[PDB]
Amino acid sequence: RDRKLTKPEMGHLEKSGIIPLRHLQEFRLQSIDGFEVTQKLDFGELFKEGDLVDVSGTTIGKGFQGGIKRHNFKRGQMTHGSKSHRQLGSIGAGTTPGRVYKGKKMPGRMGGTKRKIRKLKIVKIDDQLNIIMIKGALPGKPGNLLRIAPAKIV
Amino acid sequence: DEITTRGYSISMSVDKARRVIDQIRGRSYAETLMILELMPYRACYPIFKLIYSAAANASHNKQFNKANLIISKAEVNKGITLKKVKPRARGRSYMILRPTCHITIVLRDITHFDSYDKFLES
Amino acid sequence: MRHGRKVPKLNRPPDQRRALLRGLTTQLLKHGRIKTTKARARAVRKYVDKMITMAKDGSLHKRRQALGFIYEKQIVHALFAEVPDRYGERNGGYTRIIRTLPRRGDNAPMAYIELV
Amino acid sequence: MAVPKKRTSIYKKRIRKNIWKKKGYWAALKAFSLAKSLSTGNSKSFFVRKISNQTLE
RNA sequence: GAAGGUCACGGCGAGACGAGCCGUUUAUCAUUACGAUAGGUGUCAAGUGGAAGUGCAGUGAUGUAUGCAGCUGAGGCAUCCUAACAGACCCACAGACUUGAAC
RNA sequence: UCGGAGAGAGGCUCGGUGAAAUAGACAUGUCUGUGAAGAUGCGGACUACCUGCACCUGGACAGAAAGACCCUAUGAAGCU
RNA sequence: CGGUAGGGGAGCGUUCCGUGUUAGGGAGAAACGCGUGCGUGAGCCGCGUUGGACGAAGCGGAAGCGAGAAUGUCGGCUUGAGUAACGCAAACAUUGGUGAGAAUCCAAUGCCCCGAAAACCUAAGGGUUCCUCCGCAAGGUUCGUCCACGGAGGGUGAGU
RNA sequence: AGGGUGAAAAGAACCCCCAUCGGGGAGUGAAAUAGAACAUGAAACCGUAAGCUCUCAAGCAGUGGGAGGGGGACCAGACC
Repeated sequence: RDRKLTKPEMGHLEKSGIIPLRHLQEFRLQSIDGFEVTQKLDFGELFKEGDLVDVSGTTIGKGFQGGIKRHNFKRGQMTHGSKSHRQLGSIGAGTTPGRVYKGKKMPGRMGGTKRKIRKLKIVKIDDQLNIIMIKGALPGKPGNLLRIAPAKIV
Repeated sequence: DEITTRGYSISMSVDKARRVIDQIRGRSYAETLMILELMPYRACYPIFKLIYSAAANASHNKQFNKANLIISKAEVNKGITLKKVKPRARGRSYMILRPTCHITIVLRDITHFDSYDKFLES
Repeated sequence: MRHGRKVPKLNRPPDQRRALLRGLTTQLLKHGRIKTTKARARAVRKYVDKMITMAKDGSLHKRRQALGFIYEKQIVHALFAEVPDRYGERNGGYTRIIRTLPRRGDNAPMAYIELV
Repeated sequence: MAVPKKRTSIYKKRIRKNIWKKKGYWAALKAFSLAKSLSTGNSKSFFVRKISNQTLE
């Protein structure tokens, strides 16, 4: 809480300690507040174990990802085909008013974006030292933030 | 327009160039010679000897000190072009033109009037 | 960017990389300072220090494979008895880079590589 | 590929000339490096034993 | 002429160019503020693979012992020895009128 | 059939040199309807900060071509 | 007293000529502004600046008599543009020399390609482009102290 | 394709910057805001400086009404 950051630290002295990377807020669920100790653990002491927990990570990035990658379903040759296969398959009309039908599958770009996996049971859970084991999946590559919210199955 | 020195028939252009003088405008004789020597642009020459051309002479020819000098006017104009021909396809879609430049700047003293006044009782 | 990329492939085939590199290498341990792009500097950097650590171990095992890189039988013996022995106390940092004034008529990059 | 109909020329073209703003010395401060009296704008050789010099004392 | 931003530098499981993320040799101030982002190096793992040299058996080829040895790209830990320079600039000085609730 | 990855020449950025088809004029959004009757510029209404880069590329009956199709003009050029 | 094609009825201006070596001008045409006054209109009059020579009031006469479009003609100049391209994919770099500057010149150490070939010789053609000393704006779709570029000299001596 | 600086060129010594290309001064001339691209040198096109308008507003966008702003007025008189 020294290097880089500066203003977020001083703006945290308000009864609390050790600042993370990014402060995240929650909703109503009947819990403790800043009046007893002001410090949440990783036990939740209420969400109950055994149940499934959702994981919202950060998607990766393939740069200016094309359209054949955001759908993966376009035939095309290469050794003799003029479509070179990789081509988006040539979309669009030839003599029709309309309005290029916006929103249709196209190349575009890719980058960091929320994902969320939902469900997924758990095999092991530990507190204090902080550590959790999710049933595979786990959006994004190890190095994001994740919200690891309870479960909004409702 | 006190002293105006430069030249013409330069081998540069009118587009790529000029963008260098538009940064030295309203700048002192120093703030302009400390930036050109860092500009990775070819336009830096003969525009480099330019800022030095407008100066120095105005020091022994007229009554203008080395300081208080600032680029008043500056602009790049297109001179004479040559209609060249380059083959490509049956020779038809061609004209070719070499946008030459002959900028003409000028230096002059600076106005400003400062006169701080305070009271010191003892 | 390639997830976990290292060592630029330049704008020429692989076999074209292990050929030009052989130059900036010997020329570095034969003269001292060599001018080149910032990319090449970062590239040759490792290809040079990795050739110095070999001489530190001596023996012949680090001489047969080494010869596979450089061909000059004059600069080879050097490492096995010249400057590497000087770094016998220093773990790494065999090479040193530094940026300078842009090229002449060309944009960039530009830097001079020399042994510390 | 295709061909433009009416060429406005004026206006439009001019606006697309802002992105090419005067890039004054594209680099950091790298001001006076002490005992340099001037020195180039962009970073340059530091001060210490005669280094980078073709000849020595 | 601060907070902050920006630029540059060293890089990025983030990028066409910009943006965005981490860091800038006290690895920015106190209290340990948890502050090696990269290259190299050392160790380890993994992938090939049991090579060079030498000795021995055989006319030779070839093989055997040391050798499950050596080599070793982006993987992991560790290590900042090299480059991340001391600084600048940009951005300012509690900051409009009327009315209501307070004083 | 679901193709993916990698190595090159372009593409992208910067430095130097440096074209074209085309074009009455521009502050040239969508939609319904209307209109010598499938216009963004009419009318109503909805939507919409100003201005670039890269890419995909339907509209402007886009560009090049007073079409080789038909017909018209007691035209022309060959042939049978 | 709307007006197309058309018919009819009135005028301005431009070049030149007669009436003019009369008169206006170097105390000065032409080119641009302004007074936005004037006529139904195309325009006219006066004048400032710039500029450099003659031009020409009035009526009439004689005109090759004033067009923004005939995919017009000639010349110059915008836009797409500063997008593409910079022309087989036989990569390139470095230490020095010279120069204001050179990755591509020269010199040295190598890589790489070809190897009946992008070697040499010769005919046709081309025709002085060969060599040396200098210079470079233009010609070399980068620069260039480089060049088959330019400007000066030198050089093809067989009865077979 | 491509015309004429001026009467006579006195068509620019020297000095300063640059690579001893180019320019600016010093001078000559009634003039070079006439000098070898040179006379008078408009328009299309391409820029600088100054006043006003200009991000929540759209359609060959001018016109009629019309606030404010930068200047010029008259010893108000409400105008350019």
